[PDB]
Amino acid sequence: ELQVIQPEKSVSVAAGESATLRCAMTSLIPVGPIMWFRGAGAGRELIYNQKEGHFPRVTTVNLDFSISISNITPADAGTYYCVKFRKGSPDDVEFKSGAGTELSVRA
Ligand SMILES: [Cl-]
Repeated sequence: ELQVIQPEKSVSVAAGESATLRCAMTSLIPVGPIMWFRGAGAGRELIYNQKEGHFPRVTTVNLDFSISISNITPADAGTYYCVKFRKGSPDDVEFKSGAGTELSVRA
């Protein structure tokens, strides 16, 4: 079945630069959205979703789900996960997560 590839375990970024967070899926099946989160708890923060939501700091770089986050500050430090969902009803359901990429900030 599908695997989620986050080739970087960590990215060091100087404050004020952009951060590139890389992700690929190995398959298009099951159909469902790919999202980026900061954190892996229930309280994780949605960082990017393609079809819905407003994410002004995020640009996408199909099996490539890599993103760029503009103007990084120390507050952006954390671990970022690229997560595949399967379509569900009423809600989509998490199918697989990438390993996470830690964003560290050089102040
Ligand atoms: Cl499917």
